[PDB]
Amino acid sequence: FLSNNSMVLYTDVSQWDSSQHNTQPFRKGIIMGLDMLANMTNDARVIQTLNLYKQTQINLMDSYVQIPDGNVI
Amino acid sequence: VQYEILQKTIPTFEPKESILKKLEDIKPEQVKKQTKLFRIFEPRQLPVYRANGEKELRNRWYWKLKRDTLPDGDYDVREYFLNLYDQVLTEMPDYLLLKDMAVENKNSRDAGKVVDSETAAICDAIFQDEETEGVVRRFIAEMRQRVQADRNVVNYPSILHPIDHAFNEYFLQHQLVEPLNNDIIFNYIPERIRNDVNYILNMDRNLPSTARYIRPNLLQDRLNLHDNFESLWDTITTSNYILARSVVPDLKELTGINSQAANDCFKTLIAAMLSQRTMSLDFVTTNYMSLISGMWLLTVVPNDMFIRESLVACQLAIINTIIYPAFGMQRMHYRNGDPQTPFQIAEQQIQNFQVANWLHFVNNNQFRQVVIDGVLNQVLNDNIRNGHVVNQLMEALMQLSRQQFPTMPVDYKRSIQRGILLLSNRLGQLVDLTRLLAYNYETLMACITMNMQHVQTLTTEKLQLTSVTSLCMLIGNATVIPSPQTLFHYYNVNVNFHSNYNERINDAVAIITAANRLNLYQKKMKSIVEDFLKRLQIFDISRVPDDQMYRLRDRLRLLPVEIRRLDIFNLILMNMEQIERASDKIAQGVIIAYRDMQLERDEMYGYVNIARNLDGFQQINLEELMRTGDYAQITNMLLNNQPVALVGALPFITDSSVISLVAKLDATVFAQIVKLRKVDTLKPILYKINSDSNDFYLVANYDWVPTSTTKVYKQIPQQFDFRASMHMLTSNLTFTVYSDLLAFVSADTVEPINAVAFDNMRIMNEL
Amino acid sequence: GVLNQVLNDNIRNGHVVNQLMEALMQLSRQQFPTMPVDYKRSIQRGILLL
Amino acid sequence: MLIGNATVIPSPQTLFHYYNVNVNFHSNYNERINDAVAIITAANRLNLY
Repeated sequence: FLSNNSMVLYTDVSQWDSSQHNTQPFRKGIIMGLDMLANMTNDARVIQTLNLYKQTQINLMDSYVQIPDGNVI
Repeated sequence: VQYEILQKTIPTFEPKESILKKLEDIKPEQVKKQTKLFRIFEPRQLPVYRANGEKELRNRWYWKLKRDTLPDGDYDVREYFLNLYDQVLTEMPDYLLLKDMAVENKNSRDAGKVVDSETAAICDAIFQDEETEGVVRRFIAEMRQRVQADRNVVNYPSILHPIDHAFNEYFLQHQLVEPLNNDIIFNYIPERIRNDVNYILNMDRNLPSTARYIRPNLLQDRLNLHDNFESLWDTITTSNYILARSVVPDLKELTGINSQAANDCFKTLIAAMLSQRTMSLDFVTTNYMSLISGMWLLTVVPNDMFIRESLVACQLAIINTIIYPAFGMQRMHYRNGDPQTPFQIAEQQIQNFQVANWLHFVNNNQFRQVVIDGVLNQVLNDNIRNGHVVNQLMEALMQLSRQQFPTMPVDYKRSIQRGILLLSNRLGQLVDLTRLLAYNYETLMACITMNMQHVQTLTTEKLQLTSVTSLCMLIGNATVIPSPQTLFHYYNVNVNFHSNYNERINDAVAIITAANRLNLYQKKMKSIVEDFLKRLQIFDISRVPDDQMYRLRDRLRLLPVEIRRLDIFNLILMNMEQIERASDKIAQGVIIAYRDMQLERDEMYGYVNIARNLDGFQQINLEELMRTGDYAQITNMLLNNQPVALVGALPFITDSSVISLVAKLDATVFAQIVKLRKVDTLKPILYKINSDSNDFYLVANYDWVPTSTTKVYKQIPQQFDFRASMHMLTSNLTFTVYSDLLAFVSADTVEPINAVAFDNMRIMNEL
Repeated sequence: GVLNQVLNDNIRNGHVVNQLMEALMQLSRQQFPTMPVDYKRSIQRGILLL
Repeated sequence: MLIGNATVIPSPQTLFHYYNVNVNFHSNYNERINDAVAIITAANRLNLY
């Protein structure tokens, strides 16, 4: 799809891990999708697995990081 | 051991999240049982002042409102009455027994009971007053509870205002409970299931006539959601489809001839045909058996039940690799958007009785829309139900096996002929399968209340023909019939959803027809519809737009209101003005006659500046002036001292002085209106004068009737008649109310080998 | 004393769009005979949107 | 596809702004025309070539 009619925008996004758009909305979007999918099935192990994946996203929404430095952490 | 801490104020992005349920988890309803009797008025001692203004040695009881909270401005007053109507509907009971709320009168002759705690409080207070006649004490001694147990009826005394009596009496005479007997336990179940001899039913109870039951409102779709609400229809359709998948039994005992797809197809077909959800096909052309079982599929399932391009591809493939190459024809020259599917054109191109009659049947296979027992039904041909269609199919395949392929090689013959023999060696099993699907489908159709419309959906379910082949190739001499618990569960669930649907429709219709019969013009009829969808706990209300809500409103306007809500609203219509004439915080207008008019004598005030007829002077509406600020009229009329009236809800203050009368203050209030145009800082004065006014010696000695400009248009309280305000509320005595109605019925199935279909003939018999 | 470019007075009130949507509903209710089906259902529903 | 239930009209302050601006533009236009015309005509009547 290259010619003198079109263009291409290419972009490095490797620093976009601490960004403000990969926090809360991302997790809550996936959580919402899991709610829809949970209401789109009737068996119970599947609902458990999906609810666990959801809860994983809940717990990962607030996350701390061990790093020592000498004596204190 | 040691730690360090850092934090970071992350923003808090909150979606709306649209809290959902599924149909099996929708709880039915919670009945409103009544609390205290919903009073709006109560008595109260006030002083009284004889004509000439001075005071008695006696007091008097007047009706006054509970909770004077009414606003300023007619729009906010009509909001108040809408909220009041909401309160009544929130308090409207389904059933109520008076004995639960009754209490004992401490002053009755026969040591009897009465209806409510506040009634007895009032009775005791009026009994202990010094300045009450003996006749009301006699009355209090005679008022007691009466019972007639031959009819299971009670009559209790009450003391409450006639509007209050109207509301409570409407609740009594229109409480929706009906006598319950075992015939009704039966007749709540569908006819077709009772007339089906593959289920046996009993119960272990003999209910009395003292039992009761609430009847659901299973009226059909007033809104026609199949007509141009296709998103909601796809949602509802999927949300019933999934419920249908929950109740189909799991099945009992060469590419992809596994289990788990037989179940998938058996579940998918039935749930689609019950939900009326279209389904699309995916199939790899290297597998010809997929097509050969899709033949059977397209026969026994209609074609308008599928989405067009899927069966177009399947039929086109089937033609161009089984039929036209066998009789030695061209492949085809088929257009993408040809208005005929390939079987239709092939119905007429061939010359062979078996295949042509087959294709005729297939092309003209379609549902039959018939209204039975109130509900619509998509009934099959009555040649599909009794499995005979497979005989047409197998005759066609036998008359294809006997053909040579003049155009195509012998290996291809071997593949095709081998496949169709794999399906021809399953004649009995396929006939039995078709009978079984038809039976389970109709039997589950019987446990439906909402009519089942035929309109294609936005979205499909992927059906794999490999799964169809799995079904057709893995079945024998073991029958699955739905367990009665699944049937009763499915029926109660459809009932609960349907009754929720109708009752919430009735809610929204009531509020809408109220709001259009009250000129609530700034109000936006969106949140009501949002509430309507929120209480239906399956939709995504945060992502339905506004136009769809408003079209739903446009349909909702044209509907009749149910009887309860319409009657309550008629009461509120006829008595809203009377409720508003009370509430002595705000007055209903003000006259301005630049002339020294007289004050009227009353006996809860003394001399007041009150008007109650409004004849003569012309009236300005104030909401029209608040909407469209054009103060030229009021300003010109005020500057030039022209008499006028101002109609609209307005506060006031009660100036109980006398020196503020001769000083003529109540005309001073209007000179601000020219400086600041906003008529909101407007509070007339009400000149109540009596023996409790610090300067009444003037009115006593000098013998002057008081006179004042700028009277107020207002009505007085209504005197409290203890005799005439007493009423007798009638009701039943000691019934019981049951909700989960199918708990008294125990149910079981015949042995699955010993089943039987509509034709009175054993299904799953051919070997 | 100023020239002005005014409208047809069925636009100053919104009434002509009723005729537009009646026409568009008719186009929705019609097939597109030569056309394929996915692009057809998509156009019909896109018209019914407006 | 994104509209409903919000009437927006010009504030009177905005109307007065937009009228004063159009007035000023028109008045400036005619006045500079008159000045330019007068100076041109005076250059052609006083034989300034």
